[PDB]
Amino acid sequence: DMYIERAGDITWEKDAEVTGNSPRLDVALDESGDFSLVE
Amino acid sequence: GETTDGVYRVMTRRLLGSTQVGVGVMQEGVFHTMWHVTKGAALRSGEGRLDPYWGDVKQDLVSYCGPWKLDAAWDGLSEVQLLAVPPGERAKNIQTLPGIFKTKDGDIGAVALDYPAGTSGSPILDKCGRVIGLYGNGVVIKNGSYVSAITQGKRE
Ligand SMILES: CC(C)Nc1nc2ccc(C(=O)Nc3c[nH]c(C(N)=O)c3)cc2[nH]1
Repeated sequence: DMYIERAGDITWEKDAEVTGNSPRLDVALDESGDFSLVE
Repeated sequence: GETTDGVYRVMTRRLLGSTQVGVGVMQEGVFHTMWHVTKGAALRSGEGRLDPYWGDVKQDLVSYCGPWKLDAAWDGLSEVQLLAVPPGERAKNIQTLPGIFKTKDGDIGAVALDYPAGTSGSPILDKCGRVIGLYGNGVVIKNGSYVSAITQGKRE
């Protein structure tokens, strides 16, 4: 059985940790909701 | 049950101890999560029951108690924040500039941040704090890291 538990407020935090890149990827989305790479 | 707006953990006691299978957003009395997290199953909030209302396996989204409420979209230019809620760890905001998922049916924003599958459902926010989508449905790239779509539903 599944249960929910509050974890926090939804707010933008000024001066948050900035990380991660911005790649442009060719993808396909199948009938089951799974993304795959088209290369 | 607790109906206050905010981010929530989705937990289960059907494995060893208490395990976090995902995350979700409570907004306007409606709970929003990714379909792969609950598989459309009913949820408990204290001594209350949340029944599914809308869902779609292809979009990988599900809403509880009412129709999908989140309609903000990534503007295609500005940085965004992943409000990550990892298993056994506190909620933490991570800023990034989204990449793109190019599909035959159009482009979608994507966040190149890698958190375990139990983080699925964590919201992605714009500068005014509006939810532009949920983290957790993506792909594994050449280097083995995860890149997730910014998945947003439709508000009727
Ligand atoms: C190891 C490294 C790459 N980390 C990594 N972070 C992940 C986050 C999510 C998932 C994940 O499995 N999503 C999903 C499951 N099912 C669906 C569906 N659409 O049915 C999406 C996998 C991850 N792996």
